[PDB]
Amino acid sequence: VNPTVFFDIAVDGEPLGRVSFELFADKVPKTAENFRALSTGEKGFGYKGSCFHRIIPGFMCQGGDFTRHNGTGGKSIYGEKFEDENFILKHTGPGILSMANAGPNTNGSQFFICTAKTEWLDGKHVVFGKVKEGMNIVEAMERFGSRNGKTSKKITIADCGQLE
Amino acid sequence: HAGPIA
Repeated sequence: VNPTVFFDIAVDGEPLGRVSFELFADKVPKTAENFRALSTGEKGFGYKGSCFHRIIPGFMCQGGDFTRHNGTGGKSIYGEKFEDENFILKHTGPGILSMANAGPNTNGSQFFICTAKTEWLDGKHVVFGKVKEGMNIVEAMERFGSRNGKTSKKITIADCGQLE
Repeated sequence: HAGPIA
């Protein structure tokens, strides 16, 4: 019953690989249910074509903002933003898919995939999914990041959907 | 902007 979504990542047009995730809708519903419905394209907007604007080697990969493509907005399925579901799940290690909010109770479409144990985020960022396959794809696309987040190259979600 | 810090 736990959704599984995927991302087909490209580096400057050239297809690179696939990254799937397991959405924990069992524990974090409104958040998980949110990510699934945007990974598919179930409303017209979603993550297809959007990119990872903020990648920081050894930390995480930020994406989910299809509107502004910088970090400003990005709408969810419930109009614009939504409250923090909970903090039951903690950023235990790399692969951990979490929401990239801007001050409590402001979750939209921005998420980040962890590339290391990031405990300091526990309690501030709503964890809701985890890379199932492709953590080596997220590693490659990580190399194309920097320190302030600037991408050394254009990383994109060339295609996305639900396989389960 | 949105996003977690290190």
